[PDB]
Amino acid sequence: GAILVPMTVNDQPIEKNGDKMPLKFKLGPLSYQNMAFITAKDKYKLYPVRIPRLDTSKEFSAYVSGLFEIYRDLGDDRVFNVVNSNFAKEHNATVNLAMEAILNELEVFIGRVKDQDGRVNRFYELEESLTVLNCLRTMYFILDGQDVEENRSEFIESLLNWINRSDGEPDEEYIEQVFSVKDSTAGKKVFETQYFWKLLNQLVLRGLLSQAIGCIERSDLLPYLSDTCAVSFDAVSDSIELLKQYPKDSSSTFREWKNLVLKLSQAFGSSATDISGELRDYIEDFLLVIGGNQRKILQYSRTWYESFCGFLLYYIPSLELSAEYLQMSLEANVVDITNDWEQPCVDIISGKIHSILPVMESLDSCTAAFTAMICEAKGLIENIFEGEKNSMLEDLFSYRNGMASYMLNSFAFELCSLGDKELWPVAIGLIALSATGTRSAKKMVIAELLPHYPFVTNDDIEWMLSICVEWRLPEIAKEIYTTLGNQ
Amino acid sequence: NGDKMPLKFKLGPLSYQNMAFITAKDKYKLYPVRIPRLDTSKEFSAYVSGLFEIYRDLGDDRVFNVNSNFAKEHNATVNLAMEAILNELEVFIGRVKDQDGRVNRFYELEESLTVLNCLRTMYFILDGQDVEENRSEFIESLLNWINRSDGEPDEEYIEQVFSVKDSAGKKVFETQYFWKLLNQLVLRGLLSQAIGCIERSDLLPYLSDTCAVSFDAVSDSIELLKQYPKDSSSTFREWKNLVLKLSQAFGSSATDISGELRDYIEDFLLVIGGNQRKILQYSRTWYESFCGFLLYYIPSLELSAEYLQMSLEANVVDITNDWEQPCVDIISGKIHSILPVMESLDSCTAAFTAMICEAKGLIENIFEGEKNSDMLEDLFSYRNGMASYMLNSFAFELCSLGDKELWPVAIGLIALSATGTRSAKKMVIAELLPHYPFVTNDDIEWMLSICVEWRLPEIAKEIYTTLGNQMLSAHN
Amino acid sequence: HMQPFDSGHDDLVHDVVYDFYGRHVATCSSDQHIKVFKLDKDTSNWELSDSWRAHDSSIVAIDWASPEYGRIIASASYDKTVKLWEEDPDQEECSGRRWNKLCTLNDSKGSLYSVKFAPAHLGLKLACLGNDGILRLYDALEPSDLRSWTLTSEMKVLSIPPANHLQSDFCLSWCPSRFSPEKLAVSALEQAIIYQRGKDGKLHVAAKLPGHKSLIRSISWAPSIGRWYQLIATGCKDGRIRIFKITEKNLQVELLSEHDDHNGEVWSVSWNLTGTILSSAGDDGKVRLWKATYSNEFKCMSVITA
Repeated sequence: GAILVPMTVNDQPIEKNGDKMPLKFKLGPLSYQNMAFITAKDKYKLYPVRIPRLDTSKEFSAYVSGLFEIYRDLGDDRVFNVVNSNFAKEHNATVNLAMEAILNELEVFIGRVKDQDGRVNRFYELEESLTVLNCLRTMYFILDGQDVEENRSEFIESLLNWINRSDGEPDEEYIEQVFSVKDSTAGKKVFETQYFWKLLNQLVLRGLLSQAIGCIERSDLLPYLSDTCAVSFDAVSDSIELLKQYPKDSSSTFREWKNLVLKLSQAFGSSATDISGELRDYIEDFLLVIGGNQRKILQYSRTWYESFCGFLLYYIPSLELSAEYLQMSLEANVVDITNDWEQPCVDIISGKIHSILPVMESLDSCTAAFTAMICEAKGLIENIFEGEKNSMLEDLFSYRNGMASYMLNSFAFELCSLGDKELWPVAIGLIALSATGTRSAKKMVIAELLPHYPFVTNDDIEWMLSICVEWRLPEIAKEIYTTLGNQ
Repeated sequence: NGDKMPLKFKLGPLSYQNMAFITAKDKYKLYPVRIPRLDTSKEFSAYVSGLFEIYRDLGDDRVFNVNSNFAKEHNATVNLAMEAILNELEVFIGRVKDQDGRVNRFYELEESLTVLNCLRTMYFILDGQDVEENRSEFIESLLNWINRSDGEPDEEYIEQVFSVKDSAGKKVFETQYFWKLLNQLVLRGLLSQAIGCIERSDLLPYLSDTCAVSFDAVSDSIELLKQYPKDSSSTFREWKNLVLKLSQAFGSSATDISGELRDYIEDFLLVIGGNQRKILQYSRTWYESFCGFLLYYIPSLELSAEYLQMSLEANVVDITNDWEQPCVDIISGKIHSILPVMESLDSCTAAFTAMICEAKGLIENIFEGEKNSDMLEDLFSYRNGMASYMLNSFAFELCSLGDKELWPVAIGLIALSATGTRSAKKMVIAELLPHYPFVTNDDIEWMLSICVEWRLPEIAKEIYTTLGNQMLSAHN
Repeated sequence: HMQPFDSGHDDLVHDVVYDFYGRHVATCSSDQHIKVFKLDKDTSNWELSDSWRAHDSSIVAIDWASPEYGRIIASASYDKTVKLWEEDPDQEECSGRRWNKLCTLNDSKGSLYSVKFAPAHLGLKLACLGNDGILRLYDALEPSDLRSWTLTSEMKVLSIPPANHLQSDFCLSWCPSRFSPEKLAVSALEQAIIYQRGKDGKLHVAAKLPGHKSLIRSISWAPSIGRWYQLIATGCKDGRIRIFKITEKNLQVELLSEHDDHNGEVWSVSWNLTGTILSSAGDDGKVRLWKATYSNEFKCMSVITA
């Protein structure tokens, strides 16, 4: 479960099962500069080691600053009160926007990371972190507890986006994989392979209608059909017509859309069979899936999230059924433990949000911190903890306050050892704005952190002081000064 | 056996009387079949009536409004109704054990109760607050939930290790078996028993003699156990104090005992002090861990999330029984997913459970599906609540039961359904009522009073038409 | 770069220590030398600032004083002494003449294994412990005279029953906390005890960290920024890392975690600057980093290797 880093891959000191050597390690004031060494004969090298998976990049600090801005800008809205009628509506308004802001900052970050190194282990983790976030927004930061009818456009957009950014498939490297034109069976037409259809339904199940249409106009739209069976040519054609106008704004237009689709599947259902025994069904199924047949939507689904997505798109677009959709989907395809995002999404969808934080904290401490923060703002997680008979116990950094407060404060502390003076304001601000904890408890924490601020400029020093003023730690200012003279 | 024969089956107007038969030569028997796992008992209908009373009595409070006392007073009554429900079910389980024994139905009903105990302990006592809000009630419910879920440690296992079976010269308690069963008792709050198992072998024996130092630990430790706080979260704060003092004193002191007996006593003291590492070590099931954490480490539900996680890393959920997973779900926040499982144990319990969870406001109707609407009778769909759904299903299920005593419950349940048009309900009653198994005059008058109350003219007209032939010519 | 480098020591190296800013490191070995390395800003490489012979015997411990008292290092050797040095910026680096001895403490009648400066909020103060089993605190009463080192206290930790020959390890670690009463931890063989300043200005034993079933190779008090309780970790020879939660309501002692992941002796135990991460190293030739759970248990967040 832990990261087994290669201290100094090129030259490692311990090798023999022999004399179990006395290895010593000391964590340095700087995250990126620690040290390992050995108290043994002929082992006089010092090994500077930096903490496993630490982000020193400029792209990262930009990300951190960006997120801190959103946090600060949220003002009173970063808190949730368990102007009268509207405070409720206006609150979500801003929170939902901040969620968008967070998502944005992370996409940008992921962008600057792909250009910098390309596809490093860090890139993968950040995308996973984003996938879990897309899913989270799609389920709680759009409809505000209402149903898809409340805003069909936004919802389906987020859903369709979440799904088509989670994994790469169907990757165009697989599109050509089946369009190999390999005729290794007497007359293997351009589609008579279940392979063709599965990949057509898959496209439909994922809302990828554009591509879906293309794969059809690829082989036998007019070909085998406009010729062989004129009846089924009309189905496969005006079906492609309906796909072209799948409603994404009016839950009314969809109600009527599913109508024409069900009419079409019934007409074709009992009609002129002038095609192969297989091609017959392969078209019914395509039409069943588009109509929402639950049995079928599960059949042509490769992963639970394809099923879940399909259900909402073609069966009944109501979150009141997500509980059932999720269950059926998972009975069909289990959660894939290969990647770290699937389970968190299953948790989100199924109501237990709090349990995505531990996993996201593994992908990236920062994202996790602010994610937890905005979830508290929305009021999706709260501090259940309580006090005593009205009576010290001022340990800010604990389970006493929120799970969010905890994560934010930890991130602050983590920033302090990063040695980037740009983020120190973020660190202190994060602590200062912590919605929980005594003004005095905070005073002490700042009183101990500040002395470590990596000041160099005059402006830097003035900043330290302004904070000693703002918090009343004059004795501490007179101390950083005692280092100036004797520096 | 393998003769492909045309089997035919027809569901009857009465749940308990269906029929199977075969269209084949020399197969002229008729097989009356009753629906699998159907409750016809009197004990059951009593249960149903009892639960319907609580539902009816909840009045406006069976609904949840998304005057500063209305909030506090609301929980007051709901939390009581939850207790009422639990009671009615215990009684039911009781009358079932006496009547039929430990049959399949008994097991399922207890499972159903376990899941309910757990549910109460987590949402119908503290009302979102922490254990300090009411340490007594909470720990009581918790300790109860745990010691009714499974039987172990069953006294059939207590004697199992006190077998006095000496086979490498056992010292009766120098055995690892003895301790695990002592810690187990502690982890489950079973302190009385815990003390007894000690005063069983070497309290004064090996100890009062061998090492006078460790005799004092093992003794005044048993003293602290005797006064584990269950009312003041203050007294506990101080209790854990003396316990931690004790473990430190003993921690570094006179080792006048066996190398093993040395540690076996530290661990006992560590567990009582709340060492997380240890509480997990001597736990056989996740729920023993979870329970221990709350009893000896930190009594705060703000940590349940973590407690549950650690507990499950130590011992996975046992799929043998149907109650464990639902409890894991309860504890971990997703309540809604216990309903499907409870519905399998007993449709009735599940129905009302879902009901009171809506009353508490633990589950609500998220649905909203039209801006264009006005016939779409849906009293029986996903359109309304998950609770509304379950209550209405139960009502319909009652109608085929043929017990005229429950028909009022059936109709009442439909009539009080907090969702659905007065007209939608009118139609549903209009179709069900004709099936009422009336016999008395009072029965008939009841049917009619319902036709009046709902204005089902053309229906009271058929009841009477059947009556013009079964009332104008039957009661002769 | 981040590749290894030679210390320049002939005999085994005992301790490596960081200055306040994390940009400097002091090294001491058996070859009786103290080397100081500088982390060049431009070329992110560590480069020797000065080396020099400092003791007549093997130098085992070392430590920097708070920057608000100047550039000061302290050393403990088997030659029964503790020496203090101050950097003279007016000397070329590598000259062997960049650090001037400010004093020598000869009170110890047995070799010395550890020396740690106290938290700055208490003045230039320090402690040391050796074979004589007597912990000694020294104070630079007048911060102007970095030679004016008086002896503040002497405490008998152990009964000194083992000739220097019989396995004898000792460790020190002060409580860093600025808003907590003065106190420090001391390990002497199997035992590990905590001292606290009384109202009478004398050290008294306020508690013990029970459970160690062998020699305590290392211990360190963690920075309690934010928390109200204290945490001190110990790496024992029995192959276990232990983390004790110490609360004063007078001192309570809880054992939070135990970890044998190392399967062999844990030689080094170190903390974060925020006391947010804890490190352990041992026989298995691996370094492990530990973070605290929300429940206050400790979890291995990573394993660095050899």
